[PDB]
Amino acid sequence: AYTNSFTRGVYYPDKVFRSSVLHSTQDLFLPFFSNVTWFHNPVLPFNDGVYFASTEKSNIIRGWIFGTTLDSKTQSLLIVNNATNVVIKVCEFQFCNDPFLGVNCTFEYVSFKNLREFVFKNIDGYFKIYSKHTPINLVRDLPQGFSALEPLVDLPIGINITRFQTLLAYYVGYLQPRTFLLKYNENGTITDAVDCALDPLSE
Amino acid sequence: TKCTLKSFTVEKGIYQTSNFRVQPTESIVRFPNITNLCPFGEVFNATRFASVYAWNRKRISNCVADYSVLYNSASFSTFKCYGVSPTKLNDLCFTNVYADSFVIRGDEVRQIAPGQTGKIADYNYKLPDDFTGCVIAWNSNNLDSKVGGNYNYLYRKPFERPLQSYGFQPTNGVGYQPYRVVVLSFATVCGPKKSTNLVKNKCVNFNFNGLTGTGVLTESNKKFLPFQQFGRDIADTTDAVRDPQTLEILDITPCSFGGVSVITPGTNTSNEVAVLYQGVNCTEVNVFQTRAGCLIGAEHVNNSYECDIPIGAGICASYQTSQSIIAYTMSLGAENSVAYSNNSIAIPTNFTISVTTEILPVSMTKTSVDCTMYICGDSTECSNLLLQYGSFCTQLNRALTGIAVEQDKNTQEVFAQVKQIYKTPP
Amino acid sequence: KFNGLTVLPPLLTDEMIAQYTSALLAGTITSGWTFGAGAALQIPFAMQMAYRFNGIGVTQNVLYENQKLIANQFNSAIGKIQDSLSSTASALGKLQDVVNQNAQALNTLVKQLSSNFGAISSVLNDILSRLDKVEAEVQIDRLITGRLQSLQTYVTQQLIRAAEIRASANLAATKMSECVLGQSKRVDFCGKGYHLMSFPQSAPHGVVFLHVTYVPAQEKNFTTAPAICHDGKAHFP
Amino acid sequence: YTMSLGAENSVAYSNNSIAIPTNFTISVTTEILPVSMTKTSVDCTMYICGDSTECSNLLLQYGSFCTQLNRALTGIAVEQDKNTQEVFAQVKQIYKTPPIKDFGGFNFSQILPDPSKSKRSFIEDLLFNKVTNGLTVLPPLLTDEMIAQYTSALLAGTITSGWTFGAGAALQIPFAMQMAYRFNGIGVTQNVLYENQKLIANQFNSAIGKIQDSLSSTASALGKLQDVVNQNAQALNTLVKQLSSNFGAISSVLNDILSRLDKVEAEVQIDRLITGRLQSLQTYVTQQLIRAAEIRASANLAATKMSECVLGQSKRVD
Ligand SMILES: *[C@@H]1O[C@H](CO)[C@@H](O[C@@H]2O[C@H](CO)[C@@H](O)[C@H](O)[C@H]2NC(C)=O)[C@H](O)[C@H]1NC(C)=O
Ligand SMILES: *[C@@H]1O[C@H](CO)[C@@H](O[C@@H]2O[C@H](CO)[C@@H](O)[C@H](O)[C@H]2NC(C)=O)[C@H](O)[C@H]1NC(C)=O
Ligand SMILES: *[C@@H]1O[C@H](CO)[C@@H](O)[C@H](O)[C@H]1NC(C)=O
Ligand SMILES: *[C@@H]1O[C@H](CO)[C@@H](O)[C@H](O)[C@H]1NC(C)=O
Ligand SMILES: *[C@@H]1O[C@H](CO)[C@@H](O)[C@H](O)[C@H]1NC(C)=O
Ligand SMILES: *[C@@H]1O[C@H](CO)[C@@H](O)[C@H](O)[C@H]1NC(C)=O
Ligand SMILES: *[C@@H]1O[C@H](CO)[C@@H](O)[C@H](O)[C@H]1NC(C)=O
Ligand SMILES: *[C@@H]1O[C@H](CO)[C@@H](O)[C@H](O)[C@H]1NC(C)=O
Ligand SMILES: *[C@@H]1O[C@H](CO)[C@@H](O)[C@H](O)[C@H]1NC(C)=O
Ligand SMILES: *[C@@H]1O[C@H](CO)[C@@H](O)[C@H](O)[C@H]1NC(C)=O
Ligand SMILES: *[C@@H]1O[C@H](CO)[C@@H](O)[C@H](O)[C@H]1NC(C)=O
Ligand SMILES: *[C@@H]1O[C@H](CO)[C@@H](O)[C@H](O)[C@H]1NC(C)=O
Ligand SMILES: *[C@@H]1O[C@H](CO)[C@@H](O)[C@H](O)[C@H]1NC(C)=O
Repeated sequence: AYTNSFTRGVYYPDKVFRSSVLHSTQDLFLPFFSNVTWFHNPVLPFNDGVYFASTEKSNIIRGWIFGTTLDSKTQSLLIVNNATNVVIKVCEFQFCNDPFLGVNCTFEYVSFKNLREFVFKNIDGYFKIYSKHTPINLVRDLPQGFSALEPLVDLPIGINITRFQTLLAYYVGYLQPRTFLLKYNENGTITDAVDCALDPLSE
Repeated sequence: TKCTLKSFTVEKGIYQTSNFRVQPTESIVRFPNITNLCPFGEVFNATRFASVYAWNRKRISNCVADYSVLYNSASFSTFKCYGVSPTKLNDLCFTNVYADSFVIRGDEVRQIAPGQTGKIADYNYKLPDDFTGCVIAWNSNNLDSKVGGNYNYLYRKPFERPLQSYGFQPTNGVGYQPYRVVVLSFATVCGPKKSTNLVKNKCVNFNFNGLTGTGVLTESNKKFLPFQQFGRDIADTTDAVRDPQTLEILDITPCSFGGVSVITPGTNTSNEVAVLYQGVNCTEVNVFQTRAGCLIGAEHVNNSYECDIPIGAGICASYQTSQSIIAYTMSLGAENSVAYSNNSIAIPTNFTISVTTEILPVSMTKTSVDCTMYICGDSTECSNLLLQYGSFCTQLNRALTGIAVEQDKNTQEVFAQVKQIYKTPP
Repeated sequence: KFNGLTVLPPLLTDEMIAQYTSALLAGTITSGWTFGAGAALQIPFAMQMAYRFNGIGVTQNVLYENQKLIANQFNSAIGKIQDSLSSTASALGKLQDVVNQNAQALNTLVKQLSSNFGAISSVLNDILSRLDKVEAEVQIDRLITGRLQSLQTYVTQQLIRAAEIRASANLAATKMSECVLGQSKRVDFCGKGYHLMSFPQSAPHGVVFLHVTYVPAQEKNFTTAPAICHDGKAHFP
Repeated sequence: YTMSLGAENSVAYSNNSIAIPTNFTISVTTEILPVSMTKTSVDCTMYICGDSTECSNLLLQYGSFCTQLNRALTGIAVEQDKNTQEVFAQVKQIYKTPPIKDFGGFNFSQILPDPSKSKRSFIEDLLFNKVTNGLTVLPPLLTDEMIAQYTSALLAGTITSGWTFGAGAALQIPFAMQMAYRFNGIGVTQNVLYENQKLIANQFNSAIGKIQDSLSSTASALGKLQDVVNQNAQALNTLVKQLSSNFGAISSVLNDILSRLDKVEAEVQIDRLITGRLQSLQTYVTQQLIRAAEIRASANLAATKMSECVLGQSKRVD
C-alpha cells in the first residue's frame, strides 16, 4: 500500500549556518511528490537511504533494526527508544527474525498527538540520523507542509547496512541523489526547498 | 615605485607598488573539552595477566591514545614500535586497535611485544611481525610471580596459545625475573589535540575543529542551530564559527589588506612622496583618514583646487606651498549665481575667435608575431610538439593579420575622404 | 627583441598623409564645404567666413565690418597653438599613450620568454641539450603551454585595443567629414564655442584638428520683452 | 502565436492632400545610460595563493601574469573616472539658480536640488532608491554628492541661460524667451509659444509629474543601470566560487594539499590549482575589459548627448 511525500523529507545537508540566502546542494534526498509505502511489520531494503515517518503519542513503535541478515552472521544496529532513554548496540544479535512486544558487538550508545519523522543514510563508513517532531491536525497521511529534519547521531560504525525493520501508522520513502535549492531564512533555518528535477519550473 | 616601474625616473602620478596585509599575531587552536582517553591503566596496571605462552587482549579503539605521556609514565620501564615512530604516540591514530598482553620470566616476557625475540613471541606472546603500532613493558614482581617461579606465567599464533611454566619469581635471577608487557597494535584511537586561549580582536591565524584560516575574531549576534559549527558568506567564504569549548558564535573577518599606492610629483621635481593604503583604517598601519583609506606623508588642506593627482572619494593631492605634498577635497569649479530674472537678458557686444587643438589616435603599430618562431626557437623537436595543439598558431597569426590590415583602413577612412589632391594658389 | 616579433610599415607613409592633410586644408581654404559636396568651387576667403558666420546666426556684416580684427585674432590664436605645442609634449598624451601601451605589451611578451612556467629552464636549448626526447618532451610541453597562453593573452589584449582604436578612428573620420568638410551645428562636438571650421594636421599614429570657433566675449545686461504692443496688435522680432 | 509588428495604417496620401497639426503635446521622455562600472582591483598573489609561501614561490615561475593582470584592471579602473568626467564635467563653473522661481509658469522644482534631501533633486532620489578576499573595490573619484553638483550646474545653466553657457559665459535670458528660441529651432514660429504659454507650462509641469509615477510604479524602466550592477556582482561571485574548484588536484583547500602530501607531490598538485585559478582570473579580466569597452561606448554616447542634447538643441531626428 502507498501514499505520497508531497513537500516533506528535506533535512539539513551539512553542519553549516547560512542565513537570509538561497543555497544549492546535491545529496541523497527524498524526491518531492514521490510515492511512499504505508504500514501499521515486514523487513525492507535500505536502498541508498531511508525516509521514515510515523504518527505517534505513546511509543507504539519501539525502534528499529538495521543491518543485512538482522540475525547472527554479521553486525547490526539495534536501535530502541525506552521511555527516558534512547539506546543503541551493534552486535550480530541472535534474536528472532522479527522481535516484538505487546501493550560483532564493537559499539553501543545511550541518549495522534504528533508526527515523528526521520532520515537514515550510511556513507563512507558513517551512519547518520536526522529527525523532527511536529504536532498535527491530520493522521491519515503525511500532511502537505514543510519542516527540515535535523541531525541527532553521526557515527563511524563501518558496517555495510543494506536492510532494516521496524520494532513494534507509519510510512517509508527512499532517498535519491538530487540537486536541491534551499531557502535559509534570517534565523539560519531551512524554510523552503526546490528539487531541480521535479518539473521545468523547478529547473 | 622605481622598482615597480623598472625606471630610475618617475613622472607625476599615483602608482600602486605593493599590497599591505596585517600579519597574524599568533596561531589559535580550538577543539572540544577533552574526553574518552584510552584506559592504559587497564593495560599496564592490570589486576591479572596471561602467560607469554597464552597472550590475552583488550580493545584500544574509539578512545583517545595519550600514549606519549603513558610511555614516559611509571606504567612501563621500556617500549618499542613495529610500524611507527615512538615519539608519534602524542597524536598517532588507527581506525581500530587492541592491546595484546602477557607476563613471564623476563626472557619469555619480552615476547609480549610486536614481532619480539624468542620463538614464544611468534608462537603466542607477540603481535605479528608485520603489525603496526607499539608495545611497552615493566617488572612484574608486584603480582606476576611466585617464590619457585609462578606456574601462571609460561612460554612455548600471535596473541594466542608445547609450553611450560616460567621462572618468574621474587628470588629469580636476571633472565628468570618476573616481567610483563603489552602490544597496542593498530580513524578512532587518536592521541589528544591541544588548544589555546581564544584571543579576539587581534589578527590571528586559527584552527577550529579542523578548519583553518587567518582573520579577526569578534563576538557576534548570529543564531546558529546547535549542531551547526561554521557560518558561510553568500559565496563559500567562512564568516562565523562556534567555539567548541564555549558554544557562543564569533564572526570572522579577513585581516585588513589593500594596495600600497605612492602619490608622487615627478622625480624631475622632488623626492618627497605620500602613501595611500587603500581601504584600510589608519589604526591598522601627517596622517589623514580619507574615504579612500589611510593616507600618510601628506598635509590635509582646507582650500580646494583642480584635481592634480587623484586619490578617490573626492580627495586629490599635489606638491605645493618651501613646498610639500598636500591633500584636499577637489574643487568642481568656481560657483556662479546667474543673474536671471523674468525680464533681464545679457547680449554679447564683442567676440573672440578661439582656436582649440583636439587630438585623436588612428592606428596602432602594425605588428605580426610568427607564433611558431616565438614558441619554438628554431627547434624541430619543439615544432613537432606544437602541432599537437592544432590550429592555435594559424588562428593567432590570422587574428593579428586582421588587426594589421585594419590600421591601413583606419588611416584610409580618416584621411582619404578627398577624391583629388587639391593644391593652393601660390 | 626579434624572436618572431615583427613590425610592418603602414600602407600610407607620413609623406602621403601630409599630402592628404594638405589637400583637405587647401580645399577647406579655397572652396569652403563645396569640395566635400562635389567639385571644389572657389570662393574668396572673407566671403567663406561670411557664410560661416551666417551659419551661427551672426549676420554677415558683423564679419566684414570687423575683418581686420577677426584676422588678427585668428593669426594670433594660431601662434598660441605653436607656443602651446612647443612648451610641453604632455599635450599629445592621447598619441604617446598608444605608442607606450604597444611598447609595454611587446616588452611583456618578450620578457615572458624568460619565464620557466615550471620547466627546468626557459632557455629551450638547455632542455634539448640536457635531456633524452622522452624526458625533454615533458619539459617542453610546459614551455609550449606557458608561451602559448602568454601569446593568446597578448593577442586578446591587442584585439580589444584595436577595437578601442577603431572607435577613435570612426570618431576621427566623423570629425573630418562634418567638422572639416562642413560646419557641424552639433554643440561642443567641434570644440567649445559656436563652430566655424577646422583644419586637420597629421601626427604620428593620429590626427590633430585645429577647431576654429566663435566664442562671445564682452556682454551687457538689458531690459527685454517677448513682444511689443503698437495699435493693440502685438509685434514679434 | 505569430507576432504582429504593429497596427496597420494606410496613409491617406494623394497628389493635392496635406495634413497639418492644429495642436501639440509637449512630452517628457526618460532616457537612461550606464557611465561607469564598479572600479575593481585584484591582488592576484593573494587570490591564487592563500598566504602559502610554497604556492607564492611557485607562482613566480609564471613571470609577468600577476603584473599585467593588475595593470589591465588598473587601466579599466582609471577609465571609469575618465568616463564620469567626460559625461558630467562639461561646464566651467558651478552655476546656481536664483531663490525665486519666475520661470514663466514652468516648474523645475522636482528636478532641481533640495538641500534637505545628500543635496539631490527629488527625481534623483527616486533613481538612487530604485537601483540596488584578494579582490577589492575602489571608490569613484567623484562622489554622488559631487555628481549632484555637476547635474545641478548643467541644469541651472540650461534653465537660466539657454545653450549659451555651452558656447561661452552663461548669458541670462528669461525662460519664456528661451522657449521662443527652442520653438524657432523646430520651425514652429515663436508667437505659437506666447499665444499658448499657460497651456505649454501645464503640459510640461504635468509631464514632469508623470516621470515620478513612472519611475515609482516599476523598476523595469531603470533596467540598464541595475543590470550593470548585477553583471559585476555575478562576475565577482563567479571569481570567488572558482576558488573552491579542484582543477584535478586532491583538494582546493590549499593547506590540505601541503599538510597531506610529500613536497614533490604537493608541488605537482599545487601547480594545477595555480593553473586553474590563474586561467579563471585571466577569464574574469578579459570579461571586464570587454564589459568596460561596452560601458565606454555608452559613456561616449552619454557625453555626446550631454553636449548636444543638454548644452544645445540637436536637430538629429530621434
Ligand atoms: C490643444 O490641446 C490641449 C490639450 O493638450 C487643449 O487643452 C484642454 O482643453 C480642454 C477644453 O477643450 C480643457 O478642459 C483641458 O483642461 C485642457 N487641457 C490642458 C492640459 O490645459 C486645448 O484646448 C487644445 N487647443 C486647441 C486650439 O485645440
Ligand atoms: C511645483 O510643483 C510641485 C509639485 O510637483 C508643487 O509642490 C506641491 O505644492 C502643494 C501646494 O504648496 C503642496 O500641498 C504639496 O505638498 C507640494 N508637493 C511637494 C512634493 O512639495 C509646488 O508647489 C510647485 N511650485 C510652483 C512654484 O509652482
Ligand atoms: C505513484 O504516483 C502516481 C501520481 O504521481 C499515482 O497515480 C500512483 O497511484 C502512485 N503509485 C504507487 C504505487 O504509489
Ligand atoms: C532502557 O534500556 C536499557 C537496556 O537496553 C536499560 O539499561 C535502561 O535502564 C532503560 N531505560 C529506561 C528509562 O527504561
Ligand atoms: C562476537 O564474536 C565472538 C567470537 O569472536 C562470538 O563468541 C560472539 O558470539 C559474537 N557475538 C554475537 C552477538 O554472536
Ligand atoms: C563493506 O563493503 C566493502 C565494499 O563495498 C568491503 O570492502 C568491506 O570489506 C565491507 N566491510 C564489512 C565490515 O563487511
Ligand atoms: C527569529 O528569531 C526571533 C527570536 O530569537 C524571533 O522573534 C523572530 O520572529 C525570528 N524571525 C524569523 C524571520 O524567523
Ligand atoms: C569546558 O570546561 C570548562 C571548565 O573547565 C567549562 O567552563 C565549559 O563550559 C566546558 N565546555 C563544554 C562545551 O563542556
Ligand atoms: C627636469 O630637471 C632638469 C634638471 O635636472 C631641468 O633642467 C628641467 O627643466 C626639468 N624639467 C621639467 C619638465 O621639470
Ligand atoms: C576606523 O575608521 C574610522 C574613521 O574612518 C574611525 O572612527 C574608527 O575609530 C576606526 N576604527 C578603529 C578600530 O580604529
Ligand atoms: C580647517 O579649518 C577649520 C576652521 O574653518 C579649522 O578648525 C581646522 O583646524 C582646519 N584644518 C586643519 C587640518 O587644521
Ligand atoms: C573687441 O575685442 C578686441 C580684442 O579681442 C578689442 O581690440 C576691440 O577693441 C573690441 N571691440 C569692441 C567694440 O569692444
Ligand atoms: C548684470 O546686472 C546684475 C545686477 O542686476 C549684475 O550682478 C551683473 O554682474 C551684471 N552683468 C554684467 C555683464 O554687467
